[PDB]
Parts: sequence; C-alpha cells; structure tokens
Amino acid sequence: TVKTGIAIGLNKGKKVTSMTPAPKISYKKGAASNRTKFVRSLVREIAGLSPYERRLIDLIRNSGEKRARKVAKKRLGSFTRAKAKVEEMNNIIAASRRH
Amino acid sequence: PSRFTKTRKHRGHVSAGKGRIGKHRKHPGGRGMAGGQHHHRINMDKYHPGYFGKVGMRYFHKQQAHFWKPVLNLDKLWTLIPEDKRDQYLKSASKETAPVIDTLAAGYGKILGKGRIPNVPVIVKARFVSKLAEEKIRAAGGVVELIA
Amino acid sequence: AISKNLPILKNHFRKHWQERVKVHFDQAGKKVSRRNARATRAAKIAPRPLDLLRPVVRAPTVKYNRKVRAGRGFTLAEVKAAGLTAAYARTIGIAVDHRRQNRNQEIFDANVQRLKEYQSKIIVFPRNGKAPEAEQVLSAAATFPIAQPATDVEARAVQDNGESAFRTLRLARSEKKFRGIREKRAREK
Amino acid sequence: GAYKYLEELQRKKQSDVLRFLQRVRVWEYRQKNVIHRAARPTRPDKARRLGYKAKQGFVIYRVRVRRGNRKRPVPKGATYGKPTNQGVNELKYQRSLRATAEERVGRRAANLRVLNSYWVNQDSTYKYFEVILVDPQHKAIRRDARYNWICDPVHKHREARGLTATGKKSRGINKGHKFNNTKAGRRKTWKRQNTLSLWRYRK
RNA sequence: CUUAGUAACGGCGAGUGAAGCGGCAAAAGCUCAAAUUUGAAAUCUGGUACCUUCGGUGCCCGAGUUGUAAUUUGGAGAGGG
RNA sequence: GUUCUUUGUAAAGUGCCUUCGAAGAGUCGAGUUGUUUGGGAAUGCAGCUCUAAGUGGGUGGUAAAUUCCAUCUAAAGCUAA
RNA sequence: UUGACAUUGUGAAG
Ligand SMILES: [Cl-]
Ligand SMILES: [Cl-]
Ligand SMILES: [Cl-]
Ligand SMILES: [Mg+2]
Ligand SMILES: [Mg+2]
Ligand SMILES: [Mg+2]
Ligand SMILES: [Mg+2]
Ligand SMILES: [Mg+2]
Ligand SMILES: [Mg+2]
Ligand SMILES: [Mg+2]
Repeated sequence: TVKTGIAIGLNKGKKVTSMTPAPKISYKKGAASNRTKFVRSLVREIAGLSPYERRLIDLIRNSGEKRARKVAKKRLGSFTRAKAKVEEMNNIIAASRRH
Repeated sequence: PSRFTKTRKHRGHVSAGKGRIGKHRKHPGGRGMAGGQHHHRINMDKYHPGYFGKVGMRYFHKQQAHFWKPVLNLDKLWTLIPEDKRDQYLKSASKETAPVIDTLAAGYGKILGKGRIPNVPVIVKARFVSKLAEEKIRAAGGVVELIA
Repeated sequence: AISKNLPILKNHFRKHWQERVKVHFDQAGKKVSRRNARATRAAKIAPRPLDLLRPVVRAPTVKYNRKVRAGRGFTLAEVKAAGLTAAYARTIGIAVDHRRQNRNQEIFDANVQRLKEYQSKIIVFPRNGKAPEAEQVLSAAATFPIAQPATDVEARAVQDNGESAFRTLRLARSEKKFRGIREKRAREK
Repeated sequence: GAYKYLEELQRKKQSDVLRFLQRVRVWEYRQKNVIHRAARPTRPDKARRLGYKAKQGFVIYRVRVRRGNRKRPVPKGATYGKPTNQGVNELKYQRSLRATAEERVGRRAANLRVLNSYWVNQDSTYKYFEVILVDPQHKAIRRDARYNWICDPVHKHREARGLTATGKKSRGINKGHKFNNTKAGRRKTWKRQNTLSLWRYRK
C-alpha cells in the first residue's frame, strides 16, 4: 500500500508517513448479534415459509439449483439476492428432511 | 452618449436610414439561427464550416480538474528563480551548488523544451516532462526529478 | 437572422428574464450592516476572539493537493493528543469535527502543535466570576496563521544515475496498461 | 422486550398467520367509515419508532384511500391543446396515497398536528393507513421538552406543505448528485438558476 | 464570485444546460426507536385547599405495564473489575 | 458589582482490563406505465405487479457475468446566522 | 370491447 512517488503508474502519488485511524463503529451496522440471531431463528419456526419459498424448494429438489436461481431472480430484484435466497433454501432443505 | 449617435442626425429624413423600398420590418429571414440549412446555407458553409453534425465520442460526467497540467517551456524556466538570485547562480555554474526549481509549486504540470537555457546545472522537479526537454537539461549538467 | 462573418452567439433570453433581474444596488448598504453586525456581536459575545480555531488540512484533487488551507475542525484523535476532551474543547473556542480522519502523520503533528500553541496563548477565566479585565482580540485566525510547509532547500548537488525521466514515465504508463492482459496470459499457462 | 419480536414478525407478510390476520382485519376496516378514530395502534412497535408515545395528547386515526391513477378531470376527454398533452388515462399523481391519507385526516382534526403515518392493509380498491396525531394544546405536550417543538406556529399543517416523512420523499429532499434538481426546493433552485445578477461595477 | 454558455440533452434542427473542486459571507450543534426500575411507575393531565401566581405545595380521582421517567444514538455506548 | 439561600452520603468528566455492542419492511431493491431532468440501456417523482438482506445495505454518471477496492449508514426527529 | 395479473379463499373429479 506504498505509493511509488511518481505522477503516474499503478500506485501513483506522493509518499507520506501513514497512520491507521481508529475503526468507526458505524462500519459494523450490518453485523449480526446474539440477540438478533435468536429472534430471527425463533420467528422463522413460528411464521413458516412464504408461498414463493415453497416453490423454490420444489425446484431445487426436482429441477436443480440452477433453475431455482433463475426463478428466484424474477421474484426478487438483483441476481445477487437470488443467490442468497437459494443458498438459504438449501440450509432449510438440509435440515427439514435430510436430517 | 445619445448626443453622438446617428439617430440625432437622422431627425427629419423620413426613413431614418433604413430605405424607402426595403423598409425596416420585424423579422425578415426568421429569428436566431433559423434557416441555417435552407436559406442561410451559403453563409454557414463559408465562415463556419463544420457546424452541422457530430464527430467524437461522448464523455459522461467530465471533470476538468483531472486534466489540469499547465505547460512551461525551457526558455521560461529561469524566470521561476527570483531575480535577486538569478545573477549569482548564472555566474556560479557548478556542481554541489545547483539551484533547485519546484515547478509544481509555481503551478505547472509538464516541462516542454522550446528555447535554449544557459549552460548551467539546474535541478528541476516536475510531474511530467517531454523527451526533448530532459535532454537539454542534462546537456547543461542538470537533472530532472519526478515528483507527485 | 444570419449574416456576415460573426461568431455564433448563445444568449439565453427566451424566457421572462426581466421578471427575475437582480441589481445589487445595496452593495454598499450590506457592507455597512455587516460591519455593524460584527461590531455588535463582538461587544455582546465575550472578550473572546469572535471566531473559532481551525486546523490545517490538505486540499483534495490532483489540481489543488499542493496547498494547505483551513479545514472544518480538529479530529477526535487530534483533540485527544493535545490533552483535552472534545466536549471541553468546544466550549473553549476550538472547532471539532468528528467525521474527518487522520491518515498523514505530518498533518496530524501540525494540528497537534496548533492546539498546544493555542492553549498557551489564552486565559480561561474561572467560573467563580472574578474575570480580571483583558483586552479583546478580534481575530484568532490572524493570531495563528496557516503557512505552507517547506519542501526543499534552495540548492543541492546534481545526482544523475543515468536513467531517463522520460523513459521512466513511459514504462510506468505502459506497465499499467498491460497488467491485466499479462496476468491473464500467465494464469492460462 | 417484545417489541423486537414484533418488528421481525411484521416482515413475514405472506406467512400463513399474517395472511389470516390481514384478511379478517381488512374486512373489519371496510365496514367502518372512511375516516374513524382508533382506540389504540394496531402496530404498537411501528408507532413507537415513528415518535408515538402512550400518553394523553397522542391520537391515532385510521383512513382508507382509493387506489389507481389520477384521471384528468376534463369533460369528455377533450384537452384543447397539442397532442403531447392529450393524455387522460395513464397519468399519475405526484403525491403518494399515504400523503393523501394524512391530508384528509388533518382537515378532519384541525386542532391537532400530524406527526407520522404507516401502512396497515390494502385491497384492490383501497389502501389503509394509520395517522399519528399530537394535541398542541394539551399540557402534557406543552410541558414536555421533547415534544413541545410541535406547538410552535411554524409547524401548523405539516402534511399540507409536505414536511412529513412522506412529504419530503415526494419533494426529493435528499443529498447527492441524484437530487440536483430538488436538493433545497425545486422551485427555489429554478429561480436561482434563472436569475440575471448585475453588480454596480459590471463584471 | 467562479466553474460555464462548459460536460451533457436536442426533427443532434431551432434551442436547452447543471455539478465536484477553488476564494468569500455566516458559522452550532444534536435526539428518539430498538435494553428488566423489577429490592419497589421512580412519570403525567385534571379537580380541590392554600401560598411567594407565565408557577409552587399538600390531598384526591384519573391516564398508563398493549410501557409513562432515569440511563444510551453510532462521533459511539453499555454491564461488571 | 453586591445580597439571600447550600443545592448534595447529588450530578458530571477522565485511565486500565474483560465480556458485549440491540441501530427503523409492502421499506430497500426489481419489472412495467406516465411524467420530469443536462442525466444519455433510463435524473427525480407517482400508479400497478413482484418483493429482500445482516461481515448486510446504498453509492462510485454505459447495459451484463466474475473477482477486488473506495466511501458513507437510508426507509424516524429538532435546530440560530 | 378482449386477454393477463391483483382483489382470491375452501372441496372433489376427469
Ligand atoms: Cl451625419
Ligand atoms: Cl421518532
Ligand atoms: Cl431511456
Ligand atoms: Mg437623403
Ligand atoms: Mg417609410
Ligand atoms: Mg430589406
Ligand atoms: Mg421588393
Ligand atoms: Mg427547459
Ligand atoms: Mg405534472
Ligand atoms: Mg426541519
């Protein structure tokens, strides 16, 4: 992370003595806690599953994970949210009947 | 001032300099740049070639600060040294006592070589330099240091 | 309406612009009121210098990064290194900014020096109420000016190692351009 | 406490338990008036995070609003203009239905101040909301340091001027390059950019 | 003030058109939700008597545990030593 | 400047070690329609449909898949010049 | 006017 000292290149810029600022507590906003993990797991067993989540579980078992991600993308927004939802359904499947 | 205009001279001459036949009407020929391709084409093809059409490629969200790089020629290099010190350095051309010139501190980005500098060693600090500019500095005994 | 050899004009006056014309007839009047406001504020506020102490920061962007200027306020780490708390500093005439961070040692040391000098040139009157009379200085920025750090000495010795400065810039530019393709070429083998 | 569980359970709107509750409640609301008083919040957790407190001077009202677009109110569809302005059916109101709910509740109780509102239910015809109201004349509010700011005359009819949370969203009052047109008021910005400035010594 | 009639938009025609940096005027910071006071709802409107009356004290109903005070708002902060 | 009350086994600030560190949902985001913007594979706003996450989320001015980095902390609120 | 989705749940068969 040391600059070269010339005006152009990969690590261009002037070399100065570096300091590491103290970490800001606001950078841990989306971090899970013991209280929040306990509540979310308990609510999951109470409320059950959404109608579209049941369809994804059927697709994973009968049609494969690749197609379930395609369907999950349409129901959700971005393609990256489909991966998280499909991965979440796999953990549910691994414990519902597989164990 | 109004007392020196031709309006005062035109008093009592009916047409006020606009002619009897053509007259002074509202907008004969249109307003603004109207008719630039139909009845003003000749005046556009000459005096303004290249007006109609598009050429290059677009650049979304252009920041002019990225392209800041004022140029300095070698014939103006010694002006950056204060005048009270130029005489002593010129007559004391030697190593180990070469004056240092910070071109960035004077607000320039790149050094170009156009003129001729005295045969005196000078230490030049800059962000960018042309190939010819560096050669003339070294030919006089000086060196170029890259900064950022 | 196109005739003769004249530059193309781009005057934007096709709206009701005459309804939004602002002539600054009161430029002299506003200057008097600003001076009156500063005089009344100084006599009312305290014998304090009417403005807060500001730090020294590096200007952003490659165009202006060669100069230092006055910033918003001293960081929490800078305030702590000077030997006082942020809550107490705000009540003593020191601007504090909580969102600026410290990454450069030279700027950090310079700002800590400013706080130390400021504490040695002020008198904090006790809350008891005695308040020995002191003259009022109208500016704290003029008392503690901001100076551009020195870069290099006037003259040194010529040291040429034979490498071309122009060649160095060309190689650095070229090496950045082909870094991605060279990594891909080495990865496939 | 229990408020944490309420927040997480409210997010599972299509679970079997919440689908049953939303069907029975949407029927109950439809049988009442368009605007009616609510004895207590139906979402106490949601009310608290919007500023509601369980003390005298805080009022909850429920209101339903018709859904859909805003048809242009012109006779027989004739617009008498250029074809670019002949649209009638696919036009959208610039304020949200949530804003419309607050306005009508505000006129109904003109002695109160609108604080916030939240979604509760919806069907094909109506969307349902609950509005939080604060009484500026009650001594519990005027003596409360955290809420007596609302008693100032500058805060009269906040929902009418779009000063609530839904009002600022529709005005585009945010920071960043995405809101250059509406950072500090769209019309004030337009006035500044369309003003000719002349000084005594012309520049 | 400047950026700037610029980047960009436009039968890319007529026309339209911001923003970051830089100098200056003025400068000021902040608090709720989300935690068991649980060895003690510690909070509040109103009524009534009296007084030093933009309010205070005593007493009595009521509100409120489907949460009113104290404590903590991300710069942090909290429970123990 | 003087003068009457002591508020209080009250309140606040600061060092070190350990365990923790709760942060806003029909909302974000996505599709589509209309409107609007200099914002151009879509700047903001609104209707309908779909509808999240917690080492997460938004943004980084050309649509997409993959791997990094930088920077803030939305969906609650007050505030002189 | 025609189709799709939402409003939109419960039971059985081909
Ligand atoms: Cl004449
Ligand atoms: Cl709130
Ligand atoms: Cl488009
Ligand atoms: Mg004549
Ligand atoms: Mg005539
Ligand atoms: Mg003529
Ligand atoms: Mg003729
Ligand atoms: Mg326009
Ligand atoms: Mg409109
Ligand atoms: Mg406000």
